[PDB]
Amino acid sequence: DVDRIDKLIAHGEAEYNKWRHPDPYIVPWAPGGSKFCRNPTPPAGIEIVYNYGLED
Amino acid sequence: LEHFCECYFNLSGLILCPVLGSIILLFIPNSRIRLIRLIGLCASLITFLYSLVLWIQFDSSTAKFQFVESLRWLPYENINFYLGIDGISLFFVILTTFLIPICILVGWSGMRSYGKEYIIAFLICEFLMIAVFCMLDLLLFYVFFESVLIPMFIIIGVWGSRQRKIKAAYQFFLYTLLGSLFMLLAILLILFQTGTTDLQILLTTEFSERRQIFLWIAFFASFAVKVPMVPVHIWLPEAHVEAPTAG
Repeated sequence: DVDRIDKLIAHGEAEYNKWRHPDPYIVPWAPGGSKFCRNPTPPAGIEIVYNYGLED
Repeated sequence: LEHFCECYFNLSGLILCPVLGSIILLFIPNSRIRLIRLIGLCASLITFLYSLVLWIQFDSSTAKFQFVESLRWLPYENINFYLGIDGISLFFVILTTFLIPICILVGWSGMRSYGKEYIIAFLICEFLMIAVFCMLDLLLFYVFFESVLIPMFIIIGVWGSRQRKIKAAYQFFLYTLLGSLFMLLAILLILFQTGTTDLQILLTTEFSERRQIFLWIAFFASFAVKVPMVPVHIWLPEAHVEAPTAG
Protein backbone atom coordinates (compact mmCIF):
# COMPACT_ATOMS: atom_id res chain seq x y z
CA ASP A 1 0.00 0.00 0.00
CA VAL A 2 1.56 3.26 -1.17
CA ASP A 3 -0.05 5.46 1.50
CA ARG A 4 1.05 3.06 4.24
CA ILE A 5 4.60 3.46 2.95
CA ASP A 6 4.44 7.23 3.42
CA LYS A 7 3.31 6.85 7.04
CA LEU A 8 5.90 4.14 7.73
CA ILE A 9 8.62 6.41 6.34
CA ALA A 10 7.47 9.47 8.29
CA HIS A 11 7.27 7.49 11.53
CA GLY A 12 10.71 6.05 10.81
CA GLU A 13 12.37 9.39 10.03
CA ALA A 14 11.13 10.92 13.29
CA GLU A 15 12.41 7.85 15.15
CA TYR A 16 15.95 8.25 13.78
CA ASN A 17 15.70 12.02 14.52
CA LYS A 18 14.58 11.35 18.17
CA TRP A 19 17.16 8.64 19.17
CA ARG A 20 20.05 9.95 16.97
CA HIS A 21 23.39 9.84 18.92
CA PRO A 22 24.03 13.44 20.20
CA ASP A 23 27.75 13.24 19.24
CA PRO A 24 28.18 11.14 16.09
CA TYR A 25 31.51 10.07 14.68
CA ILE A 26 32.78 11.95 11.62
CA VAL A 27 35.85 11.12 9.53
CA PRO A 28 38.37 13.91 10.27
CA TRP A 29 38.56 15.41 6.76
CA ALA A 30 34.81 15.03 6.16
CA PRO A 31 32.60 18.09 6.75
CA GLY A 32 32.24 18.69 10.47
CA GLY A 33 35.39 16.67 11.17
CA SER A 34 38.30 17.83 13.28
CA LYS A 35 40.60 18.07 10.25
CA PHE A 36 38.07 19.82 7.99
CA CYS A 37 39.26 23.02 6.26
CA ARG A 38 42.73 22.63 7.81
CA ASN A 39 45.50 23.74 5.43
CA PRO A 40 43.24 23.44 2.37
CA THR A 41 44.69 23.73 -1.10
CA PRO A 42 44.67 27.34 -2.37
CA PRO A 43 42.00 28.06 -4.99
CA ALA A 44 42.99 28.48 -8.61
CA GLY A 45 42.39 31.69 -10.52
CA ILE A 46 44.09 34.03 -8.04
CA GLU A 47 46.24 36.86 -9.40
CA ILE A 48 48.71 39.04 -7.49
CA VAL A 49 49.24 42.54 -8.90
CA TYR A 50 52.59 44.30 -8.64
CA ASN A 51 53.31 48.03 -8.97
CA TYR A 52 49.87 49.18 -7.85
CA GLY A 53 49.17 52.72 -6.73
CA LEU A 54 52.05 54.39 -8.56
CA GLU A 55 51.99 58.18 -8.75
CA ASP A 56 52.09 58.15 -12.57
CA LEU B 1 46.59 96.17 25.03
CA GLU B 2 49.13 94.55 22.71
CA HIS B 3 50.10 91.08 23.97
CA PHE B 4 52.69 90.17 21.33
CA CYS B 5 54.81 87.21 22.39
CA GLU B 6 58.61 87.36 22.48
CA CYS B 7 59.06 83.85 21.06
CA TYR B 8 60.33 83.49 17.50
CA PHE B 9 58.06 80.51 16.83
CA ASN B 10 54.54 81.78 17.49
CA LEU B 11 50.96 80.89 16.59
CA SER B 12 50.68 83.45 13.78
CA GLY B 13 53.22 81.80 11.48
CA LEU B 14 51.71 78.37 12.03
CA ILE B 15 48.35 79.87 11.08
CA LEU B 16 49.78 81.57 7.97
CA CYS B 17 51.63 78.53 6.56
CA PRO B 18 48.64 76.71 4.97
CA VAL B 19 47.09 80.03 3.95
CA LEU B 20 50.25 80.77 1.97
CA GLY B 21 50.13 77.29 0.46
CA SER B 22 46.54 77.81 -0.70
CA ILE B 23 47.23 81.28 -2.13
CA ILE B 24 50.24 79.94 -4.05
CA LEU B 25 48.28 76.99 -5.51
CA LEU B 26 45.30 79.04 -6.91
CA PHE B 27 47.63 80.47 -9.62
CA ILE B 28 49.49 77.25 -10.65
CA PRO B 29 48.11 75.60 -13.87
CA ASN B 30 46.28 72.26 -13.23
CA SER B 31 48.58 70.90 -16.02
CA ARG B 32 51.48 71.07 -13.45
CA ILE B 33 50.37 68.07 -11.26
CA ARG B 34 53.93 67.24 -9.98
CA LEU B 35 54.48 70.84 -8.72
CA ILE B 36 50.98 71.15 -7.10
CA ARG B 37 51.47 67.85 -5.21
CA LEU B 38 54.94 68.74 -3.96
CA ILE B 39 53.94 72.26 -2.89
CA GLY B 40 51.01 70.97 -0.86
CA LEU B 41 52.99 68.16 0.75
CA CYS B 42 55.92 70.42 1.64
CA ALA B 43 53.65 73.09 3.13
CA SER B 44 51.87 70.55 5.33
CA LEU B 45 55.18 69.02 6.43
CA ILE B 46 56.62 72.43 7.34
CA THR B 47 53.48 73.12 9.38
CA PHE B 48 53.91 69.82 11.25
CA LEU B 49 57.54 70.65 12.06
CA TYR B 50 56.52 74.12 13.27
CA SER B 51 53.96 72.54 15.61
CA LEU B 52 56.64 70.23 16.99
CA VAL B 53 58.83 73.26 17.74
CA LEU B 54 55.82 74.82 19.47
CA TRP B 55 55.75 71.70 21.63
CA ILE B 56 59.47 72.07 22.39
CA GLN B 57 59.20 75.56 23.91
CA PHE B 58 56.21 74.61 26.09
CA ASP B 59 56.18 75.39 29.82
CA SER B 60 54.57 72.63 31.89
CA SER B 61 54.70 74.57 35.18
CA THR B 62 52.35 77.43 34.31
CA ALA B 63 48.54 77.65 34.31
CA LYS B 64 48.70 80.91 32.29
CA PHE B 65 47.90 80.78 28.55
CA GLN B 66 51.20 80.40 26.71
CA PHE B 67 52.51 82.06 23.54
CA VAL B 68 49.68 84.54 24.04
CA GLU B 69 49.49 87.07 21.23
CA SER B 70 46.81 89.56 20.25
CA LEU B 71 45.32 90.75 16.97
CA ARG B 72 43.46 94.04 16.68
CA TRP B 73 40.10 94.30 14.93
CA LEU B 74 39.23 98.00 15.20
CA PRO B 75 41.18 101.22 15.78
CA TYR B 76 38.71 101.86 18.60
CA GLU B 77 40.41 98.87 20.29
CA ASN B 78 37.18 98.05 22.13
CA ILE B 79 37.10 94.60 20.53
CA ASN B 80 40.54 92.97 20.72
CA PHE B 81 41.22 89.26 20.26
CA TYR B 82 43.84 86.85 21.58
CA LEU B 83 45.56 83.61 20.56
CA GLY B 84 47.00 81.19 23.08
CA ILE B 85 47.36 77.54 23.97
CA ASP B 86 47.75 75.55 27.19
CA GLY B 87 48.27 71.96 28.24
CA ILE B 88 44.79 71.10 27.00
CA SER B 89 45.01 72.35 23.38
CA LEU B 90 48.70 71.93 22.43
CA PHE B 91 48.42 68.25 21.50
CA PHE B 92 45.29 68.86 19.41
CA VAL B 93 47.19 71.40 17.30
CA ILE B 94 50.02 68.90 16.89
CA LEU B 95 47.51 66.20 15.89
CA THR B 96 45.86 68.47 13.31
CA THR B 97 49.24 69.28 11.78
CA PHE B 98 50.13 65.59 11.75
CA LEU B 99 46.89 64.43 10.13
CA ILE B 100 46.79 66.97 7.27
CA PRO B 101 49.95 65.67 5.48
CA ILE B 102 48.55 62.16 5.84
CA CYS B 103 45.40 63.32 4.05
CA ILE B 104 47.49 64.80 1.23
CA LEU B 105 49.44 61.53 0.97
CA VAL B 106 46.31 59.34 0.86
CA GLY B 107 45.09 60.83 -2.43
CA TRP B 108 48.55 60.97 -4.00
CA SER B 109 47.78 58.47 -6.77
CA GLY B 110 44.49 60.11 -7.76
CA MET B 111 45.75 63.69 -7.63
CA ARG B 112 45.72 63.79 -11.46
CA SER B 113 41.90 63.76 -11.29
CA TYR B 114 41.63 65.58 -7.93
CA GLY B 115 43.69 68.70 -8.74
CA LYS B 116 44.67 71.79 -6.75
CA GLU B 117 41.02 71.98 -5.49
CA TYR B 118 41.66 68.84 -3.33
CA ILE B 119 44.94 70.12 -1.75
CA ILE B 120 43.53 73.68 -1.33
CA ALA B 121 40.43 72.39 0.51
CA PHE B 122 42.51 70.35 2.95
CA LEU B 123 44.95 73.22 3.57
CA ILE B 124 42.07 75.62 4.27
CA CYS B 125 40.60 73.01 6.63
CA GLU B 126 43.97 72.81 8.41
CA PHE B 127 44.25 76.58 8.81
CA LEU B 128 40.70 76.96 10.14
CA MET B 129 41.06 73.99 12.50
CA ILE B 130 44.33 75.21 14.04
CA ALA B 131 42.76 78.64 14.47
CA VAL B 132 39.81 77.05 16.27
CA PHE B 133 42.12 75.16 18.62
CA CYS B 134 44.15 78.32 19.38
CA MET B 135 41.40 80.80 20.38
CA LEU B 136 40.90 82.60 23.69
CA ASP B 137 37.56 84.11 22.58
CA LEU B 138 34.04 82.69 22.40
CA LEU B 139 33.22 84.74 19.26
CA LEU B 140 36.22 83.83 17.11
CA PHE B 141 35.81 80.19 18.16
CA TYR B 142 32.27 80.39 16.66
CA VAL B 143 33.36 82.10 13.39
CA PHE B 144 36.29 79.75 12.61
CA PHE B 145 34.36 76.59 13.59
CA GLU B 146 31.26 77.66 11.56
CA SER B 147 33.71 78.39 8.66
CA VAL B 148 35.07 74.75 8.63
CA LEU B 149 31.62 73.63 7.28
CA ILE B 150 32.22 75.00 3.72
CA PRO B 151 35.42 73.05 2.87
CA MET B 152 34.11 69.90 4.57
CA PHE B 153 30.87 70.22 2.58
CA ILE B 154 32.89 70.53 -0.62
CA ILE B 155 35.18 67.62 0.31
CA ILE B 156 32.25 65.29 1.02
CA GLY B 157 30.15 66.30 -1.97
CA VAL B 158 32.84 66.41 -4.69
CA TRP B 159 35.19 63.48 -3.82
CA GLY B 160 32.66 61.22 -2.04
CA SER B 161 32.18 57.79 -3.70
CA ARG B 162 28.40 57.33 -4.31
CA GLN B 163 25.29 59.49 -4.77
CA ARG B 164 24.45 59.06 -1.07
CA LYS B 165 27.05 61.80 -0.54
CA ILE B 166 24.35 64.38 -1.36
CA LYS B 167 22.18 63.40 1.59
CA ALA B 168 25.26 62.90 3.77
CA ALA B 169 26.66 66.39 3.11
CA TYR B 170 23.22 67.96 3.58
CA GLN B 171 22.75 66.30 6.98
CA PHE B 172 26.30 67.19 8.07
CA PHE B 173 25.95 70.87 7.19
CA LEU B 174 22.49 71.25 8.69
CA TYR B 175 23.14 69.46 12.00
CA THR B 176 26.37 71.37 12.55
CA LEU B 177 24.74 74.69 11.64
CA LEU B 178 21.90 74.15 14.13
CA GLY B 179 24.40 73.46 16.90
CA SER B 180 26.55 76.45 15.98
CA LEU B 181 23.52 78.77 16.00
CA PHE B 182 22.66 77.59 19.51
CA MET B 183 26.26 78.43 20.55
CA LEU B 184 25.83 81.85 18.97
CA LEU B 185 22.73 82.48 21.08
CA ALA B 186 24.79 81.57 24.19
CA ILE B 187 27.69 83.86 23.10
CA LEU B 188 25.30 86.83 22.77
CA LEU B 189 23.68 85.95 26.11
CA ILE B 190 27.16 86.13 27.75
CA LEU B 191 28.05 89.33 25.88
CA PHE B 192 24.97 91.09 27.25
CA GLN B 193 26.16 90.47 30.80
CA THR B 194 29.88 90.97 30.40
CA GLY B 195 30.33 93.41 27.53
CA THR B 196 33.05 91.10 26.20
CA THR B 197 33.67 87.54 25.03
CA ASP B 198 37.28 87.15 26.18
CA LEU B 199 37.99 83.78 27.80
CA GLN B 200 40.51 85.10 30.33
CA ILE B 201 37.89 87.60 31.51
CA LEU B 202 34.82 85.34 31.63
CA LEU B 203 36.90 82.86 33.65
CA THR B 204 37.00 85.66 36.32
CA THR B 205 33.31 86.67 36.11
CA GLU B 206 30.72 85.01 38.34
CA PHE B 207 27.48 83.88 36.69
CA SER B 208 24.23 83.46 38.60
CA GLU B 209 22.95 79.93 39.14
CA ARG B 210 19.88 80.41 36.93
CA ARG B 211 21.93 81.98 34.15
CA GLN B 212 24.60 79.31 34.59
CA ILE B 213 21.96 76.65 33.95
CA PHE B 214 20.57 78.42 30.89
CA LEU B 215 23.99 79.22 29.38
CA TRP B 216 25.06 75.58 30.02
CA ILE B 217 21.99 74.24 28.08
CA ALA B 218 22.80 76.45 25.02
CA PHE B 219 26.52 75.47 25.14
CA PHE B 220 25.43 71.78 25.63
CA ALA B 221 23.16 71.78 22.53
CA SER B 222 26.09 73.08 20.37
CA PHE B 223 28.78 70.69 21.75
CA ALA B 224 26.52 67.58 21.98
CA VAL B 225 25.78 67.63 18.20
CA LYS B 226 29.58 67.56 17.60
CA VAL B 227 30.48 64.93 20.30
CA PRO B 228 28.22 63.24 19.05
CA MET B 229 25.63 62.45 21.80
CA VAL B 230 22.35 60.45 21.50
CA PRO B 231 19.97 61.17 19.83
CA VAL B 232 21.72 63.75 17.59
CA HIS B 233 24.41 61.26 16.55
CA ILE B 234 22.72 59.95 13.39
CA TRP B 235 24.38 62.46 11.05
CA LEU B 236 27.80 60.97 11.84
CA PRO B 237 27.30 57.54 10.17
CA GLU B 238 26.18 58.85 6.77
CA ALA B 239 28.70 61.71 6.83
CA HIS B 240 31.75 59.67 7.85
CA VAL B 241 30.94 56.74 5.58
CA GLU B 242 30.03 58.72 2.44
CA ALA B 243 33.08 61.00 2.68
CA PRO B 244 36.36 60.25 0.88
CA THR B 245 39.05 58.53 2.91
CA ALA B 246 40.94 61.72 3.79
CA GLY B 247 37.60 63.39 4.46
